[PDB]
Order: sequence, then C-alpha cells, then structure tokens
Amino acid sequence: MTMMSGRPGRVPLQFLPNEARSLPPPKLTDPRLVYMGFLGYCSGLIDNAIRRRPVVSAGLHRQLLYVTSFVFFGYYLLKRQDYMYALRDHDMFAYVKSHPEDFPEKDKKTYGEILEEFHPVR
Amino acid sequence: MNPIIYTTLIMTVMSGTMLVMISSHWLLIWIGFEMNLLAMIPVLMKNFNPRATEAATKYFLTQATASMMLMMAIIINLLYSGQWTITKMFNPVAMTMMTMALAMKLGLSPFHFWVPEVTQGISLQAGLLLLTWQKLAPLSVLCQISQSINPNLMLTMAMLSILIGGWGGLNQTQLRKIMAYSSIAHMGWMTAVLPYNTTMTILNLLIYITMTLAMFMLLIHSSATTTLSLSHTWNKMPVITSLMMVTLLSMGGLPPLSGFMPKWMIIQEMTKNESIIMPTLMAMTALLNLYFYMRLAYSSSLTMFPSTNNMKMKWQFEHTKQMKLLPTMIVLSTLVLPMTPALSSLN
Amino acid sequence: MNIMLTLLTNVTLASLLVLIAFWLPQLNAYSEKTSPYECGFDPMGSARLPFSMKFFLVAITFLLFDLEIALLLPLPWASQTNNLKTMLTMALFLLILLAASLAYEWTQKGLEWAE
Amino acid sequence: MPLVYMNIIMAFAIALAGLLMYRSHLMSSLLCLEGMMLSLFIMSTLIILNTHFTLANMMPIILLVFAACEAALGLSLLVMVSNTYGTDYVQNLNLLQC
Amino acid sequence: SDAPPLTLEAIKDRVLYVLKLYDKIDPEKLSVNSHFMKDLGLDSLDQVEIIMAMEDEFGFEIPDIDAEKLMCPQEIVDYIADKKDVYE
Amino acid sequence: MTMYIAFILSTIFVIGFVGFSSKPSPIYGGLGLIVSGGVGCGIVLNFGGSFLGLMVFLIYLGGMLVVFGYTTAMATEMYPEVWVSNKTVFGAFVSGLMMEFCMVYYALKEEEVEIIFKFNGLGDWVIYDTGDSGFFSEEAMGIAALYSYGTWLVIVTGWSLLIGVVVIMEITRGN
Amino acid sequence: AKTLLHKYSDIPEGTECHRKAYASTSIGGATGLIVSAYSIALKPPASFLEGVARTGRYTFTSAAIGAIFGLTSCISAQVREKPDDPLNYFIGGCAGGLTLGARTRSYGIGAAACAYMGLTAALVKMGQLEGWQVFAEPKV
Amino acid sequence: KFYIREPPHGSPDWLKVGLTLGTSVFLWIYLIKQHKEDVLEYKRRNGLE
Amino acid sequence: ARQWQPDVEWAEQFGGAVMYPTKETAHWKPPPWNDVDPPKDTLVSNLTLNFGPQ
Ligand SMILES: CCCCCCCCCCCCCCCCCC(=O)OC[C@H](COP(=O)([O-])OCC(O)COP(=O)([O-])OC[C@@H](COC(=O)CCCCCCCCCCCCCCCCC)OC(=O)CCCCCCCCCCCCCCCCC)OC(=O)CCCCCCCCCCCCCCCCC
Ligand SMILES: CCCCCCCCCCCCCCCCCC(=O)OC[C@H](COP(=O)([O-])OCC(O)COP(=O)([O-])OC[C@@H](COC(=O)CCCCCCCCCCCCCCCCC)OC(=O)CCCCCCCCCCCCCCCCC)OC(=O)CCCCCCCCCCCCCCCCC
Ligand SMILES: CCCCCCCCCCCCCCCCC[C@@H](O)O[C@H](CO[C@H](O)CCCCCCCCCCCCCCC)COP(=O)(O)OCC[N+](C)(C)C
Ligand SMILES: CCCCCCCC/C=C\CCCCCCCC(=O)O[C@H](COC(=O)CCCCCCC/C=C/CCCCCCCC)COP(=O)(O)OCCN
Ligand SMILES: CCCCCCCCCCCC(=O)SCCNC(=O)CCNC(=O)[C@H](O)C(C)(C)COP(=O)(O)O
Repeated sequence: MTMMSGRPGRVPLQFLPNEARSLPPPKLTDPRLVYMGFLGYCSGLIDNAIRRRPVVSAGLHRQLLYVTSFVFFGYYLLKRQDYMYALRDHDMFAYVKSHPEDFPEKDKKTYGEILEEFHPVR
Repeated sequence: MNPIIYTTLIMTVMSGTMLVMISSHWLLIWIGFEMNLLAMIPVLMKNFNPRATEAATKYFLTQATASMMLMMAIIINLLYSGQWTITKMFNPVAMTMMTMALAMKLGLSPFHFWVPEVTQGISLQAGLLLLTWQKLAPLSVLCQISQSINPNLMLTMAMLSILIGGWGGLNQTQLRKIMAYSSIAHMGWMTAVLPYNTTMTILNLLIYITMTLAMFMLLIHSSATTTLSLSHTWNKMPVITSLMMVTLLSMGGLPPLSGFMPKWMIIQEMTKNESIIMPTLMAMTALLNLYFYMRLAYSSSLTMFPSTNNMKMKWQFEHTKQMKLLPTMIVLSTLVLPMTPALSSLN
Repeated sequence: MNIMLTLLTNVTLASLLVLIAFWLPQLNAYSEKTSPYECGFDPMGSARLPFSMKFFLVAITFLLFDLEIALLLPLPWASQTNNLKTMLTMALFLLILLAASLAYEWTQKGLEWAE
Repeated sequence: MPLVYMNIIMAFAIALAGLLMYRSHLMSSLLCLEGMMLSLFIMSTLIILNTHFTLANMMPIILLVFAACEAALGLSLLVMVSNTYGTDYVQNLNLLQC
Repeated sequence: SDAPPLTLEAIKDRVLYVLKLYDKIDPEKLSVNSHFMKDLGLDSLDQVEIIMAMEDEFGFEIPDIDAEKLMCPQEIVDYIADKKDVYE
Repeated sequence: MTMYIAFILSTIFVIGFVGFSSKPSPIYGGLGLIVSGGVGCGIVLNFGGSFLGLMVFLIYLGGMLVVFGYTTAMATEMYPEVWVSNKTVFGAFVSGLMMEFCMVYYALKEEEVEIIFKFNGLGDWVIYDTGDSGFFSEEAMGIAALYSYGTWLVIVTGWSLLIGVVVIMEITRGN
Repeated sequence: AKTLLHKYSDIPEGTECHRKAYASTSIGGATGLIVSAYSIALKPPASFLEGVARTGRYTFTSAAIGAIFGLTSCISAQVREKPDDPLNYFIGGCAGGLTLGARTRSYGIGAAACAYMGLTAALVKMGQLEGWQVFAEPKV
Repeated sequence: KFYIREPPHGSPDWLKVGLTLGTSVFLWIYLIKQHKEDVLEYKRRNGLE
Repeated sequence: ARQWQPDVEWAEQFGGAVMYPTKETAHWKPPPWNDVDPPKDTLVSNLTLNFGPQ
C-alpha cells in the first residue's frame, strides 16, 4: 500500500517541491548532519585501513572530501525528510478538520466521578 | 570477451530494468523483462566452463517460463478488461498467475531451487549482479500492483522463503550458496510487508542491497569462495576479516547495527495492522540466518585457522585493483541505524 | 470455402496417385530388395547417428533475420501515412540496424563455417 | 467466453505442462516453449480482432520478435551443452546442487 | 549410499556361480580348490574364457599376465580381493 | 452451430499441441508444431486477420526448419520415438486427448465454469461485428501504424535484435 | 480447500462427533496427499508401485492423525460439557501425536508430537476464541 | 630504496590533490550559500522579518 | 599456557561439500579449486560412408 505515491499536485521526480521552501531549513550544526559527517570520516578511515595506509594521517584531502560529501548529501536528505513529515501532519489535520463526525470531543470526566476497580497487592 | 561488448551487455541489462521501471504499458514491461534476460544470459557465461554453461541454461529455462506466465496473465487481464495500463489488475485468476510468475522471477519459495545453483555456478561478479540488480524489476512491478495482491498467497510464499532460506543456509560450506540462501530469506522479508506498506519494501531492499554489495566486494577482495579458503584471509589481510565479521553481524540483524532497521520497521508496520503471529515467527526464523552468519564469523575472524607456507610469498605483494565504493558500502551496512527517520523521504 | 475445396481436391488427387502406385503393380518384396542403398556395400553405422552442422551459427542468425522480415512487410501500407518523415526515418533505422548486425557477424568470422 | 477461447487456453496449459515435465531431450522443452508463444499469439490476436482495437494489431508482431530472440538464446545454450557432453540430455546438467 | 562393502564370502559365491554357469564344468565336481587344468580337464583356451567371464562379472580387466596364472577359484578370489583391497 | 469450422480448427490446434507436448521426438514435435501453426493461421483467418495468420505461419515454418537441422545435429538417437513406441509418450498423448475431449463435452453439454468462467457455445459467430464501412483493412492500418505511432516499439525491437545477434556470437564463442 | 475447513468448522464443538471426525479425516487425507505429491516429485521412488505405497503410507498416517484428533477432541468437549475450552484441543493434539508415534514406531517421536500438537491445537483454539489473525487484511 | 618506480613518488600527485581540495571547497561554499538563501526565503514566506 | 586455536582436525570439518553429511551426500565432491571440471572424452564418431563402387 502506498500512502503518498499519488497525492494530487505531486511532481514525479522533483525531490523538493516549491512548497518545501516555506519550512525552516535544518541548522548547519544539526546533530544529524554532524552524524553524517562522522559517517564520512569513518568511511575515510576505513578507506585508509583497507589500502594499507597510515589510518589517521594518510590522505587529508581524501578524508576532507569524504566528510564534505556526506554532509552535502545529508543536508538535502534532512530537508526532504522534514518536508515529508510536515506534509503528513498537514494532511492529518486537514482530514480531521473536514470529518468532524469521525473525531468527536466527548465530555471530560474528573477522577472523582470515574469508578476504577482497586486490585489489592497481597 | 571484448570490454566494449561487456559494457554494451551491462547497459542492455540496465536498460531492460529501467524500461520495466518507467513503462505504463504491460507490453513494454514484458519487453523490458525480455531484454534484461537476453543481455543477462551471456554475462553469466563470461568465464566459460561447464558449470557456468549449466547455470546459464537453468537460469534461462526458469526465467523464460516465468515470462511466459507473465504474458499469459497480461493477456487474460486484457480479455476481461481491455486495459493495457499497469493497475489494480481487474481479474483474480490473472492476478494469481502474475504473482506466481513474479515469484518465479524473484526466486521466492516454492520456486527457489534455481538460485543456489545459478549462484554457485557463476563468478562472484556475476553473483553480485544477479543477487543485487536482478531484484529491482519484479519488486517494482509487485509494488505497483500491491493493492490487488492477495495477502494469503504472498504471505505464504514469504514465510516459506524465510524458512527455506534459513534451513538451506544452515547446511552450506560454499560461500556463494550461503549468499543465495541469505538472498532467499531477505526476499521473503521484503515480500512479507508488501501488501501493507511498499515504503518498507523499498527500505529493506536498499539496506539488503548495501549489505550484499559490501559482502560480495569483501569476498572479491580476498579471493575466497569456500569457507576454508576464507579461513586463510586473517594471515594476509586481518582488516578485511574484521570488517567482514562486523558486516556479517549486521546481516544477522543484531542491534545497534543497520541490518536491524528493516526488520524492526517491518515488525512495527505489521503490528499496526493486527498481524501479530507472523512477525514473531519471522524473527524466530531469522535466528537461523544469524546462526550460520555467526559460524562464518567463527571460521574467518574470531579464531585463527592453520595456514600454509606459500602465504609468505603473498605477504610481499599488494592488491592491484581497488574498489572505490567498498568503504562507503561497509559504513552504510554498519553505522546507519541512528538515521532511521530519514526513511520518510522514500515515500 | 473455395480455398478449402481446392486444398481437399489437390490432397485427394495426390493420395489417389499414391494409392494407384501401391495397388496396381505386382509386388515382390524380399529382404535384399528392401535393404538400405549404399552403393552396393552394407553401411557401417546407422543413418540415425548425429550429423554435425558446420553452419550452426548462420542458422541461428537466420531465425533473427527472419523476424525482421515480418517487421518490414507492412511497409507498403506504412507509405500511405501523413507523417512521411517519421515513417521514413523508422524504416531506414530498422534497415540500418539489420545491416549493422550483418556487418558485425561478418567481421567476427560468424559467417565462416566450422571446420 | 466462446469455445475457441477455452481451446486456446487449454493449448497454453498443455504446452506449459509439457515444459514442466522433462523427459530426456532439451529440444523437446524448447519446442514446448515455442508452442506457448504460438498459443499466446493466437489468443492475443483473437482478442484484438474481436474488440476492433486498431493500434493493438501490432503487439503480436512484437511478441513474435521476442519469441524468436528467446528461441535463438535457447538454441545457443543447447549448442554449448551438446558440445560439452555430446548429448542434449537434461540429466547431464547436475554439477550444481541445492 | 553406494554399493555395500563387498567381502570375501560374496566374492567367493559370485566366482563359484560364474564357474558353474560354464557349460564345460560339472557343478558337483567343482570346488574352490579344483584346478582347471587337471581336476576340471580344461585346456588353456578354456581358461581364457573363464577369465573373461570373471572380467564381465566383476567389472574390471585382468591383464594377460596376472590372469594367466590363476589356475583355480581360490587364486581368482584372492586376486579379486587384492585388487579391490578387501580384507573381510 | 454454423459448420463448426472454427471449433474444429481449434480442436485440431489443441490436438497438435498435445502431439508435441507428449515429446515423442524432436522430428515429430516439429511436425506437430507445424500442424498447429497451420490451423492457427486458419483460425485467425476466419476472424479477419489474414496478414497475422500468414505471418505467423511463415515464421514458424522457418523456425521449424532450423529446429529440424538442429535435431539432426544434436538431438538424435538410434531409435527415435513415436507416439506409439513408448508407454510414457503414449500415456501422455492419450491423457491429453481424453482431457481435451472431457473439457469439450463438459463445456458443450453443460454451461459450467471450468477454471476461469463459464461458456455455453453457440459458435463464435454471435459476437461478430456487423460493421459496414471502409476501403481499407483495419488490421492492415493498425499494423502499418507501427512506423508512425510505434517509434518507441521500433527502437526497442531493433535494439533487442541487434543485441541478440551479439549475444549468440558471445554465447557460442566457447574457449 | 476451504470447503473442507468450513465443513469441519460449521459443526458446533461438542455435538455430532462422528461428522466432525469425518471432516478431520478428510482434511488429514488432503494434507497427506499434498505431502506425498511433493515427496514423489522431489524424491522419485524408482518404481510406480513403490510410489503408490509411499502415497498410501503418508495419506493413511495423516488421515489417521486427523481422525483421532477430531474424535477425541469432540468426545472430550461433549463429555466435559465445556465447549470453548482449549484443553479439549490440547487432548486431541496429544492423541494425534501419540497416533503419529505409534504410526512411526518411535517413543520419542510420539512424546514430542503429543506435546507439540497439543500445544499447537490449544493455541489454535485460543486464536479462534480471541480472534487472532494469521493473515491480517491491510487496515492502514 | 625501492626496486621499482612505485609510481606514486615522494611528491604527491598535484593534479589529483588540487582537484580534491577544489571540489571540497566548492561544495562547502555552495552549501553555505544554499543555506543562506533557504533561510532568507523561509523568513520571507512566513513574514518573520 | 596459551589460548587454544583451531588445528587441522578442527579445520577439516568445514572442508566437505556439505555440513552434516549423510549416507546419500557422503559421496558428494567439493567443487574444483578453479571452477573448471576436467573435460570428458565424449568422442563424437564421424560418419562412415561407402563412396562407390556403384
Ligand atoms: C556508539 C558511540 C560512538 C561509537 C561509533 C562506532 C565505533 C567507532 C567508529 C567505528 C569506525 C571508526 C574507525 C574505522 C577504521 C578502523 C579500521 C582499523 O583497522 O583501525 C586500525 C587503526 C590502527 O592502524 P595504524 O594506526 O595505521 O597502525 C597500526 C597497524 O595498522 C596495525 O593494524 P593491523 O591490521 O596489522 O592489525 C590487525 C587487526 C586490525 O583489525 C582492526 O583494526 C579492526 C577494526 C575494524 C573496524 C570496525 C568495523 C567498521 C565499524 C563498525 C563498528 C560497529 C560499532 C557498533 C557496536 C558493535 C561492535 C563491533 O586485526 C586483528 O587484530 C583481529 C582482532 C579480532 C577482533 C574482532 C573485533 C573487530 C570489530 C570491532 C569494531 C569496534 C568499533 C571500532 C574499533 C576501533 C577500530 C580502530 O586504528 C586507528 O589508529 C584509528 C582509530 C582512531 C581514529 C579516531 C581518532 C580521532 C582523532 C582524535 C581526536 C578526537 C576528536 C574529539 C573532538 C574534541 C576535540 C578534542
Ligand atoms: C524445570 C525443572 C525440570 C523440568 C525439566 C526436566 C523434567 C522434565 C523432562 C524429563 C522427563 C520428560 C521425558 C518424557 C518421556 C521421554 C520419552 C523418550 O525419551 O522417548 C525416547 C526413548 C527412546 O526409546 P525408543 O528408541 O523409541 O525404543 C526403545 C525403548 O526404550 C524400549 O521401550 P521398553 O520396551 O523398555 O518399554 C517402554 C514402555 C514400558 O516401559 C517399561 O519398560 C517400564 C515401565 C515404565 C512405564 C511407566 C508407566 C507406569 C508408571 C507410572 C506411575 C504414575 C506416574 C507418576 C505420576 C504420579 C501421580 C501421583 O513404555 C510405554 O509403552 C509407554 C506407554 C505409556 C505409559 C507411560 C506414559 C505415562 C504418561 C504420564 C502421565 C502424567 C500426566 C500428568 C499427571 C499429573 C500428576 C502428577 O524412549 C524410551 O526409551 C522411554 C520409554 C518410556 C517413556 C514414557 C515414560 C513417561 C515419563 C513421564 C512423562 C511426563 C513428562 C512429560 C509431561 C508433558 C507431556 C504433555
Ligand atoms: C544502507 C543505507 C541506505 C543508503 C541507500 C543509498 C544512499 C545514497 C544514494 C543517493 C540517492 C540519490 C537520489 C536523489 C537524486 C534526485 C532523484 C529524486 O528525484 O528521486 C526522488 C525520490 O527520492 C529518493 O527516493 C530519495 C533517496 C534517499 C534514500 C535514503 C533513505 C534511506 C533510509 C534511512 C537510512 C539512512 C540513510 C543515510 C545515507 C548516508 C523522486 O521521487 P518519486 O519519483 O516521486 O518516487 C518514486 C518511488 N515511488 C513513487 C514509488 C515512491
Ligand atoms: C530460550 C527461551 C526463551 C523463550 C521465550 C519465548 C516465549 C515468549 C512468549 C510468547 C511470545 C509471543 C507473544 C506475542 C506478543 C504479544 C503481543 C500481543 O498482545 O498480541 C496479542 C495476541 O496474542 C497472540 O497472538 C499470541 C499467540 C502466540 C503465537 C506464538 C506462540 C509462541 C509459543 C507459545 C507458547 C510458548 C510461550 C511460553 C514459553 C515459556 C518459556 C519457555 C493481542 O493481539 P490482538 O489480536 O490484537 O488481540 C485482540 C484481537 N484479537
Ligand atoms: C564368426 C566367424 C569368424 C571366424 C574366423 C577367425 C579367424 C582365426 C584366426 C587364427 C589365428 C591362429 O591361427 S594363431 C596360431 C595357433 N597355433 C599356435 O599358437 C601353436 C601352438 N599351439 C598351442 O599352443 C595350443 O595348441 C593352443 C590351441 C594354442 C592352446 O594353447 P595352451 O596350450 O597355451 O592352452
């Protein structure tokens, strides 16, 4: 079952609709971006170790490129993920607002009027 | 074989898959399957020997039968509704035949016999291609018709695939057959959640493809096709064996590794329906795959097996060819669990 | 109906000729007379033994080249379309592709018979 | 459906069954594959003629083309198997197990 | 599994059966120690036929030397056992 | 009920299919497939599809000639089998004939759902067209539209045929 | 098919034990036939009569197990006057397991089958009572 | 010391090193610019400032 | 005094074509080191023909 495959107004291969520009972009110090940079640094270290080079010192340009590439991809990945979650919430709220019969707000009862069974522990 | 011809055949395989993935007409989808098979047959025979010839013959027979049933299901659907568009598949008999044909193409149990045999009969590069790229087209078609799918048949075949993958993998000393049974079990996991959520199918497919690529590239790096030949790799490249051990742990599904994420999300999705018993059995069965991954880890990384004298000559030389994407594949196979909410971008 | 009658008539005439050929003359069959002919000496092996095909590769190419004939036969009707530029481009595309396949097999010694 | 549709579908089922049960010769199974292709051609042509779908009159030609490709592929594989064993018996393709 | 682990006894029964299947040897007079040349009154050509019968029965060829010196069933049984490395 | 010509042709089609599916010998199987191709040409002709019937007959004649040569080269034995030379082949042939006859009787005397749907018969004349127009053959126009509408189909088909030539050369190379 | 399943499940629990046993025997026979078909396909029996013997052996084993399970389950349900109690299904499952053990002439197989079939049948009864779904329809 | 060329010499491959560093710097400045324009556009659309 | 490590006898358990061998699969052979089986001498007999005297 595909929930969002055919939502009206969806452009086939866009990856970032113009509507997404109305959302605050992720901060450059976002911990998820830092974790992506950590992944890139780990990839650089593993690249050094597999090629039988000094793991920490062998190629600084290669390690920098690894970290930069992972951060660069992660930024747009996070933007798209946040856009999808915003879309989900927007649709949920619109549907609840347009179908009041299926989401009734029934009367609130205080705990002084609700009869709860007591189960002794003994 | 000429490198130009090899590149042309690879592009024809990928062109058939892309034609399957972008078409709206059933005839074009069938044509994509035919083109993919026609280009794939010679790639399996690139290193010519009787075992490769036998593997190619078995693959051709299985896939040609599957495509014949596919075309018959399309024609029945056209007969009962003059529609060529890939949609809800207005006829139930046609849908049953379509499901069986796609299952035959994927290698889901009961039709799973060909996969171990073809994988063992070809080279590690051909096995990499067969077990990674060749799953895309049938899975895409299954995703596009998921609404009209009958849960009872698909779930039966998925559970059978998980069971048979575990049981068959328990008995293997050849690495290619182990990979094939692992592939069968992962296909079962992929198709179990398909009637409920195709995003989970895509996520599981991507994670499995990453782990499989990492495993096959590690096996090509250390030229081992048997357990005993892999038991020598510690005395030549210990880092390779350590990375292989961690990747094998990830394949097993143990947290906090990335392998655990698809199983976790599929279990959650199935419990969002009622569906309680099936995920429990699926996890209990995946314990078998974990067992034989752990046995491989015991043989190759956690203990040291005896070596031979001539390994000293190998110590003096380096690996000439280098796989540029192997470190990224290993990292994605292992350390990706904290980025789980990013799966929302898949739908 | 007329073509079915014609087929029936021709097959009946041939069958009647065979029947007359086999029932009119005097038959004197005995084992030497009916034995296989090999120029007066008995054959060594069987005629049902495998017979090698030196032109096997050309035979497979005939299967593929035969289907392009089915693609080219509707061309007389295709010349009546309004967009003659698209049709003429596609007819030449198919024939150029068919000449390229012949050129490839020719240069790779695919037309030479096995020895 | 009319009787002819059931007859063509029965022919397809018989050819499929024929392919599924192997005797000794590989070539017989290839013939069964070609028979399935012919049955599909006939069925699709009848359906397209009955509904007067003009642009669909060209699909069976495409089907025949890819049937020819499939048959050529099978024949090449048979040539290789026979060159290896001197016989096209499916019993000889038992080097790889499950 | 493959064929059962052939023993000396079965070898002897097969050899004796083949020998009594030979139309020039009377069954009751034949023993495992009978000598073909003297006891059975068999000539050199006859012996060659017996060795060929053994070859057919046990599925392996005996050279001209080797086979020539086997003059009674016990030597044939011993030769077959030694060739097949059968100890029981 | 009109002369039952289409029903007879389809029955002979099924009979030839049973003939080659019993797998007596490749030489005999090719003969059965040739007979099936002929009756299928007839069946399609009786529906207005002259071009398609003639084309499929020609194609299968060429294919069976190649198959005959290949059978003589690689699929022979001392005693080739016919439909009465072997209990397995004869049993399969008789079983197919009896299944066809049972299905025909079952659907002809009753009106029953075999597997997919039901059928009462009446001959395939009923669903015909009574269409009165044209100086052209609609099938011919549809097939000729391959060069103006089916550009994508022409591209993929030509590419696949060229690739098939390359593929057979690669497969039969050996080494 | 589900026709046999409905034929078994339509009859109330502690009523008409003979009909329930007949339906269970039919279900077991169908299962045994399918098992023997797969076994013959994947493991050829080298002779037609041997294949007939293997089919008969498997089918009779399965049919006997089903008959015993149904008979003792219904008998216990009607004797105790306690339908909708999983213990009846547990007793039937253990009886079927002991039948299998007698059929293969093995004590360990008999004991293991008694335990496992009893547990599985009790679980099936609990699932019928509480509405547990083996193949849930998509809901979300 | 080595018996053969060992093609990577004592000096690094300057073309590859320069290309790698240039790619890294280009990607970094592109990301900074993109984030700045994204912030500006978000602030404009919702009318914060 | 030192940690136990696998020896030849331990290592030979994984050297067969299969784990858990049975009577049927005890005769299965592991594949060759390179995936090349030895070529069979399936000699194809040439056709013998009498060219004459007639
Ligand atoms: C959760 C929280 C966060 C945790 C994150 C996850 C864990 C950490 C990240 C993981 C990946 C990172 C490293 C990847 C490359 C490592 C590969 C490697 O071989 O390393 C060797 C390398 C040594 O090589 P060398 O120095 O060139 O010379 C020695 C020779 O090479 C001698 O080498 P040799 O090859 O000759 O020696 C042979 C040896 C060589 O074999 C190995 O070295 C094994 C390494 C495998 C890498 C792990 C696989 C991929 C990552 C998955 C990890 C999963 C974690 C989740 C939990 C599951 C546990 C597995 O093999 C064996 O001896 C066999 C022993 C069998 C044991 C089996 C266990 C292996 C798996 C254990 C993995 C545990 C995690 C990583 C451990 C640390 C590794 C360095 O190690 C290093 O020196 C690098 C490590 C330190 C780098 C980080 C330091 C950062 C800079 C300092 C400043 C910090 C900034 C702070 C900011 C604030 C300002 C002050
Ligand atoms: C966490 C803490 C610890 C927990 C875990 C540890 C504890 C639990 C596990 C350990 C014990 C469990 C093992 C169960 C039995 C294993 C059988 C076995 O291994 O088979 C392979 C093994 C291999 O045999 P084979 O290769 O097939 O053939 C060679 C034979 O050995 C050659 O055989 P043979 O010629 O020597 O003679 C055999 C023959 C005759 O055997 C003899 O020759 C000597 C006579 C011994 C028979 C004993 C029966 C009469 C004595 C019973 C007295 C009352 C019982 C105690 C309760 C008192 C209540 C106040 O036996 C039979 O014919 C069996 C017929 C049935 C009668 C016995 C079964 C009675 C069921 C018990 C009812 C309990 C219900 C609950 C009650 C609640 C109130 C407490 O079989 C045997 O050799 C043993 C045969 C005897 C087994 C039956 C004994 C039953 C023991 C009590 C079972 C209760 C535990 C399970 C409860 C859950 C079930 C739902
Ligand atoms: C094991 C780790 C998995 C990693 C997988 C590979 C990661 C690197 C691959 C880079 C992806 C490049 C693609 C982006 C370029 C533009 C293409 C874009 O237009 O595609 C869009 C699609 O976007 C892509 O799907 C997003 C790809 C991002 C995948 C990453 C998510 C992995 C899950 C969380 C794990 C953490 C990942 C960390 C990465 C380092 C089109 O949307 P649409 O045509 O309408 O959808 C078609 C499918 N539908 C309709 C059936 C739904
Ligand atoms: C090495 C030893 C470790 C062994 C531990 C294994 C025992 C674990 C206990 C059983 C786990 C399965 C329970 C499933 C998770 C519960 C979630 C739940 O609440 O689901 C129930 C449903 O509950 C179930 O379906 C559970 C059925 C059991 C299926 C699997 C059986 C597993 C084995 C059973 C016996 C063993 C358990 C005890 C073993 C003790 C330790 C040996 C509610 O579903 P609904 O359908 O929505 O309810 C109302 C609508 N009908
Ligand atoms: C189907 C019809 C075809 C038939 C045609 C076959 C052609 C025949 C070819 C003839 C070849 C010879 O003459 S070969 C020469 C034969 N003669 C000798 O060797 C001289 C010494 N004679 C002896 O040793 C004994 O008399 C002896 C009988 C040998 C027993 O041998 P033992 O004492 O060691 O048991």
